[PDB]
Amino acid sequence: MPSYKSSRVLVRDVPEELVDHYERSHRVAAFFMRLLLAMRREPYSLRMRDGTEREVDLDETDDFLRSAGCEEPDAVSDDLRSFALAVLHQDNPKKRAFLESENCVSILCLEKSASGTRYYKRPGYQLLKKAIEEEWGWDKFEASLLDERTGEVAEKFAALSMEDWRRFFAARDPDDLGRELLKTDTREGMAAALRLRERGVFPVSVPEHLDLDSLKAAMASAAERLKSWLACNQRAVDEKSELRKRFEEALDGVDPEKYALFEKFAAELQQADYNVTKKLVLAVSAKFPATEPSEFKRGVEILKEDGYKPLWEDFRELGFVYLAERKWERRRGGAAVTLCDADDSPIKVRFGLTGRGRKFVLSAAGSRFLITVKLPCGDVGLTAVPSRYFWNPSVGRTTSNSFRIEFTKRTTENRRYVGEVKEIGLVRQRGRYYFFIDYNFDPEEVSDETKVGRAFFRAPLNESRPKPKDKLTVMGIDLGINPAFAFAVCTLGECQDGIRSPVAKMEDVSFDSTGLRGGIGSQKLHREMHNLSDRCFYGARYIRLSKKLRDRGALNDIEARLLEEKYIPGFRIVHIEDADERRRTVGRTVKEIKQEYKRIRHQFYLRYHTSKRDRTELISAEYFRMLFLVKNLRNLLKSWNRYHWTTGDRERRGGNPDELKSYVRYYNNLRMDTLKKLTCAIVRTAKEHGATLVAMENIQRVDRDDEVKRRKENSLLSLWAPGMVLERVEQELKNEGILAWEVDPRHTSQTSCITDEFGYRSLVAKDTFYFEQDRKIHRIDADVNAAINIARRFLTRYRSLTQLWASLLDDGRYLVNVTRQHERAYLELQTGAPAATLNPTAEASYELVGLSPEEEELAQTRIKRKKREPFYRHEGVWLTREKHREQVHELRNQVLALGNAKIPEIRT
RNA sequence: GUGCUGCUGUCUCCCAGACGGGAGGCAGAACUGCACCUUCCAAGAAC
DNA sequence: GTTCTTGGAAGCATATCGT
DNA sequence: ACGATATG
Repeated sequence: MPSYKSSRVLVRDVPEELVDHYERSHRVAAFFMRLLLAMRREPYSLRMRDGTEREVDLDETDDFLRSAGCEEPDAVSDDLRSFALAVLHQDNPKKRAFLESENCVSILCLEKSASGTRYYKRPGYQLLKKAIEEEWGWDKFEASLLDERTGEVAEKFAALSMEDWRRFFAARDPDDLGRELLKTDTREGMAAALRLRERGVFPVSVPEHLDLDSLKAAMASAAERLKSWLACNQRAVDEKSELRKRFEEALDGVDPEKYALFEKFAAELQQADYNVTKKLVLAVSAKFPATEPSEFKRGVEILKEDGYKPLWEDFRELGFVYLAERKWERRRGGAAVTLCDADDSPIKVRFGLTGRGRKFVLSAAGSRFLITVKLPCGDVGLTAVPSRYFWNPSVGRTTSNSFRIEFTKRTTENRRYVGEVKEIGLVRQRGRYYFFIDYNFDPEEVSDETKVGRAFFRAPLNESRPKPKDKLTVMGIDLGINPAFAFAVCTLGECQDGIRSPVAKMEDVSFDSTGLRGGIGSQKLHREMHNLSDRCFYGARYIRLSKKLRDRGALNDIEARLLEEKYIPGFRIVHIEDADERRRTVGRTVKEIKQEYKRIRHQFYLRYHTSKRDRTELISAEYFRMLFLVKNLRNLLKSWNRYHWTTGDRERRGGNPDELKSYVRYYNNLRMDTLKKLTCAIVRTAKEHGATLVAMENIQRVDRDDEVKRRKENSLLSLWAPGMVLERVEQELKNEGILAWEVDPRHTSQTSCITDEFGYRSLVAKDTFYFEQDRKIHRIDADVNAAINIARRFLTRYRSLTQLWASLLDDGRYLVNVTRQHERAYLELQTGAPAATLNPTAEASYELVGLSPEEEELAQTRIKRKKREPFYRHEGVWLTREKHREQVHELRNQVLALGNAKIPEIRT
């Protein structure tokens, strides 16, 4: 719930006393992870050190329960299951037995304990009893418990019988009803545990002994890991049940006898050494009496008509059902249990100030942290190697059982930070010892005016919400690849000069400051990153074709043309007809590609290590191009290592577990660095301008009508999942006190921000956008225009809609489908009714007319005629896709005829 | 401290199979640059 | 060639009896 | 006051 940040410090050597504690803690943690799973009478799977999944059947779990101390782990199965469910938090969140999963150690791993007998905190009972006993009227208590409540806690404390509870209170400050409540409000888990102790199963035998705090830390880590495993396993079971449902759905749609005949066909085809796959099913479904390509003749041309004529017309759906069944039969039935290991899957050996783990004293001196750990054996003083994250630390103890640290995070700026440390954690990574300083952090307050403004601006026009009522500063973002970031900021109360934009129910605002960020830092390096990436992309295809050339002599016609038209030119090579020589030429080409990759990578490293340092930028397009080059080189190398797959199209999965490990590592690390630097740039631009509210492009959805952001080689979606990017930028803008919203990008890249009409984005000068103003042709930067459009959409609350879907009623009219509340708001404001239809006009356009609610059913009577259709807005009329592009093409032919010289430029 | 992140020399293990590729270790030289919540986890996709 | 929108586990509070 | 369980 709180805010968190962390970094690791390096402890050079740790005495043998702390080493032994680390290993014994890991041992006990593994023991608990094993014991909780065992307590469940449910088989599971383990990921062993070498990757092979064992299946621990009930035998090994029963033997483990026996070794742990249980004399007969057969009849006590149900109580153990209840306890396991309780400790892993699979119980009622209100009646939860163990709010923290480490509260169970004392009842389990100790001889003398009082769990389940103490009652001083169970409900508010004791506190309320003493409070009323502190000279407060019982009528007030009864009222506040019965009728003054609407959702308060007092309602949920009252598990007792009121007609008898209000008879107990006659006695002064009693505890008899307290014991009654203790034995009445039994939580199932703790009752099961008490039954187990009385039975004689508990105080189980632990591994190498430790004090209670170490046991609590081990239990916490084990419980965390097992709860993650349970969540993953539940999702796995859900997906497999969904697959079974899909199999049932597919099977219900065919004749079972025909499905059995198709099963016979598939079995015989497999006996013919052909495994059933979507590709061959589709190939066979093309034309049964015809001849399939050479890739399928061996398996098809000997079985296609051998008694399987009856299912020729149904082969398609029958193959679909067979594929569904064979997918369900092979998808994982569960998720394997990764298990704790001091060197293979370390846990955090944790130290806390309130019982969880053993205490520690965090100290600083001479620019380095001095950690002190109160191990049972004694006291251990460690010196941490200086860190530039926590530079020049200072630390003092607060009166809240916490340490307050003030430090400098080294950057261009050297801002001081302040956070609180309450838990510290050990870990052994690549042999060395580290401490995870997880520390708390309080961001900026975020003013109430900002929240009012956000609620106002994100709402549709048909929802009344209070006005911003303040001089907010809103800024837009347009995320991209080449220009990673473009912005435009307005002050919401001033229109001194610049591009103007309406604001909902306020004066007009001006985008005084607009800019471009990112872009090409160096031209040559970007061009070479682009070329070398293209070679790898096409090289893998050349390898794929060469392999099946060597296997089957000649390609099919179309795939052969692709080799000459696309692959050979784009993967510089002289195509040798000989099969043997193709290996050696391909290897030589891969050698050249690796040398070029090394050169480019070195130049990219000289960013910060040449006198040109000062002219580099926090983020440049090279980051994004370098990610694509790495991604494509991974594919090319993976194809080359797989060249000798003689079978040509048969699977040999498994093999090397590392392979291109260095390239995957580099890809992930460079992605992380790029995302971090990008978000730093956005946040710093926002702060420099005071943008307390930030409108953002919603990359989750792609505008199909755009030509730049739609393709694979230019999309951010190809490097990250869209959710991972905006969430990171959203979070730290918040941490700096800036609230941000996501706006739909539909037609923002191809609609004017001065005018409201469509235009042209150049296919050659990709960074320019053309439109018409005063019937003169002007141009602007295609990315600042997108930012202004996003901000304008945020500010006007989506007043102007550029696209509308419709369906063709047979009358010759189109009915508008409304599903987003912005559509309803627009259709209401422009016409006056919730729904409307587009009526043709003689000038080859359709006009909105609006409908009364009654005729909606009449329109629905015919709406089923056709599919959804797109319609686009121009100069106050609406026109169709085939004619929308015509108007854009007219502007295209006009611009190429006019030239850049006669075109004025808008400022940016 | 973790990355961005490399170079020279040099040793070792794998897949080729005589064209090449892929895990790692060790010793040097060049630069004092830019960022930094981590941990635990199994656009690609349909026809 | 023509279109569409991965989630989970964690990173401590305070109360009370006895010296 | 502070320490050792105990459990929101």
